[PDB]
Amino acid sequence: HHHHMVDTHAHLHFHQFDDDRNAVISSFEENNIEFVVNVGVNLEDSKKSLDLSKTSDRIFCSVGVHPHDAKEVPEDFIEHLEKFAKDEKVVAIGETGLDFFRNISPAEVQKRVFVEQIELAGKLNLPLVVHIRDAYSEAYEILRTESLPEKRGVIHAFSSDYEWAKKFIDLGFLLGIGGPVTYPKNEALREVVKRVGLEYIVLETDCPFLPPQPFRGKRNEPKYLKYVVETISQVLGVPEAKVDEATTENARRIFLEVKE
Repeated sequence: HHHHMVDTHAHLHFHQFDDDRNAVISSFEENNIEFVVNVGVNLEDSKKSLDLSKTSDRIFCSVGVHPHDAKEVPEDFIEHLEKFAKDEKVVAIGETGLDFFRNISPAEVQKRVFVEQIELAGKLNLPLVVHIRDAYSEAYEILRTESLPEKRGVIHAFSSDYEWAKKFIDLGFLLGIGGPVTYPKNEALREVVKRVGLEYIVLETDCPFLPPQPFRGKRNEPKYLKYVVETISQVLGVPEAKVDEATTENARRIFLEVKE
């Protein structure tokens, strides 16, 4: 009966939460946040994410190396992520993917690091938390190329059009919709959400990044997810309860269901 929301992409361990992380986390229940998937961006950061997830029953963890950090991976980075994943709190592999917009790391280096994490997720049968920036065609080619985990995962902060959305949904991924869906300028994204529907989306804040409209210029956090749901419900012409139920069920199935 409850209107619960799930944040599938948070970075609560980042320094922007140093002064009030405890308060933010302890208020999840009051704010209708059922659980959050806290994501790491490199080996050191993933360790901090895991340590934090172990302090709350409502925080699960994703470990990985972001494409920006691809040129920095140690030779045994996959073994190190695999060691983290021994912890039951780890429910996914990521952030991992390609970012050809910033290109902090060379494209071929990003591709190999991404491929290696996709292979690890397949091995552990863990869903992937994928980051794609101006590289949808390239990421698509890579993902369809190999043996993906049963529960493929989520293409977080999905930023392409309907055609690409359909291609990924058909591959078995769900799409992460966050703060930007509320931006007056993002007419395109809203149209995508309208075409795709609730069966293929999960909510996310990507906190502290990309706050929803009423809070531009402010640190983003899980409780602001309500504005994302509000917009989605308005664009789809359905009750907020419908958006919450569907996205939460989607998130529960992907991240919390016991996997072989």
